[PDB]
Amino acid sequence: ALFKADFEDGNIGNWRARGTEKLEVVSGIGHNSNRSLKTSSRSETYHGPLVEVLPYLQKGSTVHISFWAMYDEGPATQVINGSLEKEFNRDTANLEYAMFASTTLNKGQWKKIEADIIVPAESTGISGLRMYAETPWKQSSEVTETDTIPFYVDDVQITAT
Ligand SMILES: OC[C@H]1O[C@@H](O[C@H]2[C@H](O)[C@@H](O)[C@H](O)O[C@@H]2CO)[C@H](O)[C@@H](O)[C@@H]1O
Ligand SMILES: [Ca+2]
Repeated sequence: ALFKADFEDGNIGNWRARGTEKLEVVSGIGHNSNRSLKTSSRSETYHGPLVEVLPYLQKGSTVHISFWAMYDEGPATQVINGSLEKEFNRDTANLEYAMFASTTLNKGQWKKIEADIIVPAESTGISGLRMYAETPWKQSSEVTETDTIPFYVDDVQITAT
């Protein structure tokens, strides 16, 4: 594996919020394990746990990203997306965002979200590439409670192809 996070050491590492939401490594909740990363206090669909992965990866390569997700409150089902945040030429004012995978989860059950992704080449000037999880986009005025449910992620992995 190029990158692995199972949270079993209880460390947040380099995982971060995207806005005003709360990240916590919790104990007693996990995918076949005792620990996982909970994201709560979400008030936008795009709030979710994020980590910078570009340093783990070769520019120009194709890699396989997977993670497990779960939520246990609110609707019977809900879509979780796996997405990328990209920065070019250290321009923090013009980030790009792309979804790489999406699954419909059932309340209370862990499910795997995965895809191949392309790491842009050096000659793009790519300077950040961060994986994150989120719910499907909605404008702030249309956002409802079901959209902003807390959720867990675990067993994050990036593999060579
Ligand atoms: O709708 C496009 C895109 O928005 C991304 O969220 C941005 C938000 O649009 C921006 O105004 C705010 O200041 O920062 C956040 C990111 O933390 C969102 O991440 C994408 O899922 C969405 O496709
Ligand atoms: Ca775990």
